[PDB]
Amino acid sequence: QTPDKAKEQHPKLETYRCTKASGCKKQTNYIVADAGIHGIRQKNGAGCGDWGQKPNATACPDEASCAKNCILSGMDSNAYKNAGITTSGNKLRLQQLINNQLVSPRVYLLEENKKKYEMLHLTGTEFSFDVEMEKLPCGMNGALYLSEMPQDGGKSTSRNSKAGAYYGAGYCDAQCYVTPFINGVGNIKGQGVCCNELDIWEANSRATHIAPHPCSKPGLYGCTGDECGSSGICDKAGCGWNHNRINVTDFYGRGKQYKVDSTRKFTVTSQFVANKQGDLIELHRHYIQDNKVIESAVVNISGPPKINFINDKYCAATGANEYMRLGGTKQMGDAMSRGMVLAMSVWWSEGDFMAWLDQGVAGPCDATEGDPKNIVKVQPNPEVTFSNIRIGEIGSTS
Ligand SMILES: OC[C@H]1O[C@@H](O[C@H]2[C@H](O)[C@@H](O)[C@H](O)O[C@@H]2CO)[C@H](O)[C@@H](O)[C@@H]1O
Ligand SMILES: *[C@@H]1O[C@H](CO)[C@@H](O)[C@H](O)[C@H]1NC(C)=O
Ligand SMILES: *[C@@H]1O[C@H](CO)[C@@H](O)[C@H](O)[C@H]1NC(C)=O
Repeated sequence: QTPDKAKEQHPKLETYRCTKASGCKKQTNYIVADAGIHGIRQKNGAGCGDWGQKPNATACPDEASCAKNCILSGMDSNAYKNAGITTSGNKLRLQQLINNQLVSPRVYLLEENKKKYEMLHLTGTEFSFDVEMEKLPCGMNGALYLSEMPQDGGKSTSRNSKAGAYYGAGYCDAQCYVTPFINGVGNIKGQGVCCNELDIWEANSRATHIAPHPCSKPGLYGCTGDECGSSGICDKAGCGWNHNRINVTDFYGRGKQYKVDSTRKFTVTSQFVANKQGDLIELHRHYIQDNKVIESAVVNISGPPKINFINDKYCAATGANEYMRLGGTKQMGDAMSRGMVLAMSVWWSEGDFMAWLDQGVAGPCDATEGDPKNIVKVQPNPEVTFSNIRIGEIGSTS
């Protein structure tokens, strides 16, 4: 689409870069809402297409027409606030609903210049954030992850691409979903928009999940046919790590009966260990609550190695077949070494209620409380605050 001339007032967010020798140095970054949230419409107010489909065929018979006919409106602070996005110092607050409307924001981290995404190279490094999960019940998903999105939002791929990173263009992930816009241009062919993805944090106050999702194609790839499916180019399922699934049900949850208490602030530290060749080999996780390091628990089911971290042996032993098939941990680390975009979001699912995250073996939720209709009964304003993002040498961010 083509941005209008309305001012874009991206919320500011302080973040830190750290080393064992110098500590953590504060940096200014900006938050940008996804392109879709800005509002992309034709001149008669109609939209340019819905999630899961190609762009409206009348406004977008081709790319140039699509770019001319679909306008993206800039977002002032108010627009951000009404989209459920606000920031304060080093904190980012994401609200699922504002004035009774479903806003469910998805935002990306921008470099201080606002023209490009801050590309994070995590292989061999450490990443820490503080999170407030009390207001996220069964069925909710407060996510902090990385996607190998184009740094300029896809601008360089075409003369018709104008939104750029400045307006949140270029989203992609390992589900290869068909979105109306791809790389800032009309997705005339209806391709699935794929890319390597690292889910560092997918949670609610009842269950937490970690999951690297490798893809055999670097950067953003427009898949066609079977390239988009289960046996295609991206690992949809991922190699997951959820304490409940490896039978350690008292590790995380609401209250005093859990090692990490989801009703109170805590720190999440992730360490991406590389071997001598600089390849990713292991994903480690530990938490900090009440000034105490809480280490992850070792697998408590038979099958997988007795370790408290992700690795190819573990992944293969837990049935992540696509993960292994697409290159496993090393393939994931290559995408991380090339550089990826930090995405943060809040959402729910009318379709499966996030059962894969917090029901049966994944957690303590029944089969219906996670329904969005029930979610609002348990908690009228689901929300999540991610803050104090620190990236740097292993051993120096928390
Ligand atoms: O279901 C749409 C929903 O997706 C969220 O991104 C997912 C990504 O699709 C998936 O591949 C990965 O495994 O987890 C992330 C984070 O949950 C996105 O964050 C939402 O805004 C979006 O509504
Ligand atoms: C596509 O946009 C045109 C307006 O140019 C409108 O007539 C039509 O309803 C839109 N299609 C859909 C499927 O919304
Ligand atoms: C889960 O662990 C408990 C021991 O803490 C044990 O009683 C039970 O059999 C284990 N179940 C599985 C799925 O292995």
